[PDB]
Amino acid sequence: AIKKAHIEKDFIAFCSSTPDNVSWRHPTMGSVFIGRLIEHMQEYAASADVEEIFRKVRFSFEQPDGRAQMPTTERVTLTRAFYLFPGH
Amino acid sequence: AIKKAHIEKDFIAFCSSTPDNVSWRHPTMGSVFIGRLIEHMQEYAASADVEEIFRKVRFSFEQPDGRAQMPTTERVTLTRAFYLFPGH
Amino acid sequence: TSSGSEGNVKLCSLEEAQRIWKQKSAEIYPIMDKSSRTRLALIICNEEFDSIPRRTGAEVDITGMTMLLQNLGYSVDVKKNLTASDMTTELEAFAHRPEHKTSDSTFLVFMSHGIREGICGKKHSEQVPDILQLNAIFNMLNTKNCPSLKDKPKVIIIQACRGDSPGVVWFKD
Amino acid sequence: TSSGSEGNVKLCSLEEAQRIWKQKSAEIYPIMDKSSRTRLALIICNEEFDSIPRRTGAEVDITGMTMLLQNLGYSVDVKKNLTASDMTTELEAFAHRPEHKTSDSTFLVFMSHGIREGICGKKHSEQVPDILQLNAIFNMLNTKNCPSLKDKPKVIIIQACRGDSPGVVWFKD
Repeated sequence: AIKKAHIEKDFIAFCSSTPDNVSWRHPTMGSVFIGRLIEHMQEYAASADVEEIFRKVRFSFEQPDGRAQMPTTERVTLTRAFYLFPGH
Repeated sequence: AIKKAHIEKDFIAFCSSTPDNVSWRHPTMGSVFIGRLIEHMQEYAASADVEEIFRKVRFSFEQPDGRAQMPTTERVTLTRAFYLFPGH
Repeated sequence: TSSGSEGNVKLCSLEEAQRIWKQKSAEIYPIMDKSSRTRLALIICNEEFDSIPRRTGAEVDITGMTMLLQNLGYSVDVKKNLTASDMTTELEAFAHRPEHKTSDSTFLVFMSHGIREGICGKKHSEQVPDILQLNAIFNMLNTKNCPSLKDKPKVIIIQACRGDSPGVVWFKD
Repeated sequence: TSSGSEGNVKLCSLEEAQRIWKQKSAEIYPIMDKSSRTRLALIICNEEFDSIPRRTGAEVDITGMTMLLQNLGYSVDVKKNLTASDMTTELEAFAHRPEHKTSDSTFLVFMSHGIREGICGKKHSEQVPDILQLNAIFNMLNTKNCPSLKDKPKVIIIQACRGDSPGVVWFKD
């Protein structure tokens, strides 16, 4: 027997800036968003779901400087919390 | 003195379905997404932030029927949790 | 009791409100004193269209959302049967309202027919499109065009199709 | 210690793992037994371009993400300097990989130059565009085109400009 399923579900996209706007990359230190995401994943994967970690990453960018960017979570169809449970 | 601020921040959009896909409206009961959102806001505004309530709304749509839709959170730049604190 | 200003919305107690401030640190949006704050919400609902079918039952959605947003502490402006041009103008007018300066957040609700490109206005047809893009809504409420809501949550709710597809695929159990 | 498979990632203890299951009910994504699961991740990073400047420092991003995703339990496929057509093909190939059937989730990472329309391929110029839209990424990994990841989290990470603007506005303190 055939059953219906949602065509699009359980997605989350995380972009380096808001639409129309630039994202920054240090020529020797790497991309600012990538390095900030790694730092936050390393710290918070054990205790927080990915949606929350992405919020924390956005918060870290709150105070603008000469090179400002605001990471954006897009097209979210996660119906549950996604914990990585690192070590398991 | 002038200070720099992010052009786009502290936004959250919640759409009734995923891109390319229809949203349903009962001719006497009203829109399915609207009524489900109200129900969930009434129940969970006291205890959960809006991003979480929107997740719960998505979860309620998980089991498809003859009229299926999957609400989608879009372009999120909330840097903090947004609690309504109803009654306050 | 539902006789109060919050109606059917379950209330957050004083014990709960302090528990939230201990569970998470300085990462919640601050709320303004209930006595002095002037929270605004806007509902744009299109029911009567020129070329596309009548959105029967929309009045239930307006009643529900209006009462909900009032319960949460928002003064609700309701605008009906507008073109994309009218919607833009109304949204610009909303971003200039002085009450936002003494508000801590806002809610925008859009309810209409819709396509992949955006939200359908009053005069919309395939021959002559009348579409408000979601991109425009964000632009009109951002820090540049609405400095009064800087650092404050802006919640956008959209009821509309985003295309023609049923949104389903088959699998065998 | 960072000598283990998880490297610099702080570990979730057995006490923590059960506390999460008590804090929230049946609303967490289930994870598969560590012994049998085959988690996959894909990184597409463009550094060497035909017409647009060289993305110096991209190698630090590849190293960082690759090690991160491995630490979280993902087998990481890294593909470099691809056109939009090559990216599509590579993404289709990734959605057909049989390991997804015995995986509980996936991660997709895109790193390149970008415009408002999407992600720039190897051959991109203003004269002849070579753009992968985010819409296409979702379509290629959805339940229709990737049934193996039905009900499973799909995380997409994009490093790229989304336009020319600095993303800032002035205000007086």
